[PDB]
Amino acid sequence: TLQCTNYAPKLRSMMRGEIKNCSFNMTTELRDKKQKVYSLFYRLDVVQ
Amino acid sequence: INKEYRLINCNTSAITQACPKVSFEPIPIHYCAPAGF
Amino acid sequence: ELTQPPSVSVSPGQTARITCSGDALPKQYAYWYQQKPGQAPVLVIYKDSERPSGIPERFSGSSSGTTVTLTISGVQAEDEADYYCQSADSSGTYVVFGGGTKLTVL
Amino acid sequence: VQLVQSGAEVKKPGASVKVSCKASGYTFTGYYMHWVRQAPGQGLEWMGWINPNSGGTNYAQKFQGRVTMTRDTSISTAYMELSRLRSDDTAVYYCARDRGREWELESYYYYYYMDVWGKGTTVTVS
Ligand SMILES: *[C@@H]1O[C@H](CO)[C@@H](O[C@@H]2O[C@H](CO)[C@@H](O)[C@H](O)[C@H]2NC(C)=O)[C@H](O)[C@H]1NC(C)=O
Ligand SMILES: *[C@@H]1O[C@H](CO)[C@@H](O[C@@H]2O[C@H](CO)[C@@H](O)[C@H](O)[C@H]2NC(C)=O)[C@H](O)[C@H]1NC(C)=O
Ligand SMILES: *[C@@H]1O[C@H](CO)[C@@H](O)[C@H](O)[C@H]1NC(C)=O
Repeated sequence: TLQCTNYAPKLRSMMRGEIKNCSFNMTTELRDKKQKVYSLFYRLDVVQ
Repeated sequence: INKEYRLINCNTSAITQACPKVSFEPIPIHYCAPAGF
Repeated sequence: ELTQPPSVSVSPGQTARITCSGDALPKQYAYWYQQKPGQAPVLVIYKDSERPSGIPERFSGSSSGTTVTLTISGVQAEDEADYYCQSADSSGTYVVFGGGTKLTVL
Repeated sequence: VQLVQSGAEVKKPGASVKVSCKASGYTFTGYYMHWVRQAPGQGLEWMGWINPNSGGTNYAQKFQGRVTMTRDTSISTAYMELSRLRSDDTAVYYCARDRGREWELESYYYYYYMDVWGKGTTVTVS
């Protein structure tokens, strides 16, 4: 499950709503730990 | 890693356990030519 | 819809931190203006943080959440002014301003 | 560039004034003309705007029906007529011009900025 918001909500350009800023709980080198990771996705790669 | 240890391979790679049934004895190998050589 | 402090003060050379906040801001840009008695206000910062060339390096902005901030580093006596935040309502159809924050240099 | 406004007027309540704003140094059309009020001791109050090309307007709810905005492109001039004046309306009335369209390709966006300002017209009601 990925938690997303708009990358640049203050935008009227054609890119408004095209890039989303999402957070993950990722695995890491050790099995006992998780990473909180922020990354950008294009709208077409995610589904609500 | 700062008690609190990790295996050294975790830094770069997965590790496979050698099968206990397979020997590491260096048995002699001969190299033979194919016909024409 | 925009609220900012009635005043701030710095001694000369100190940084001013002038804030403005409101509900529509997370989705709308803020603009900041410097007004002195006798003149129409002049923009200092646009699109939250950008400085439009004729404005010196002492000025910059930033934003987070519902709050937008104008910071002036190294404030001098000539920077005593009423600073205003400008934005828009949530619909983007009406333009709104804060009441103005007086920055005095002491 | 320059925005040239009409001079000061003093009126009694119920009266009206006209605040002109002439463009010089840029094309009159292609930008919106905004009006901002500043009562003595007060901050900047947006009143509304007029599109100098189409004649269309956008008013703040406080002025819609009290203030009429118009224009005449042949003289590159915007106008704001303030009617039914009250003593509450003593203020300096400013005209301003925003930035042009920000084309990405075939787009407009209309982000709003002021910066091009007239000096303001003082209107006193008493
Ligand atoms: C594997 O872990 C080691 C231990 O942290 C990393 O190498 C160390 O890098 C510091 C940098 O100055 C050296 O002083 C240490 O002596 C290094 N240790 C060893 C054992 O070489 C090492 O880079 C990690 N490997 C990878 C791929 O990141
Ligand atoms: C395709 O044509 C468009 C025509 O607008 C080019 O867009 C302009 O590129 C310059 C380069 O700096 C910008 O300064 C202009 O602002 C651009 N126009 C707009 C409307 O923004 C575009 O670069 C061309 N693309 C390619 C791949 O050459
Ligand atoms: C990560 O795990 C924590 C555990 O409480 C959870 O609250 C958080 O929402 C998780 N984040 C993501 C992106 O799944």
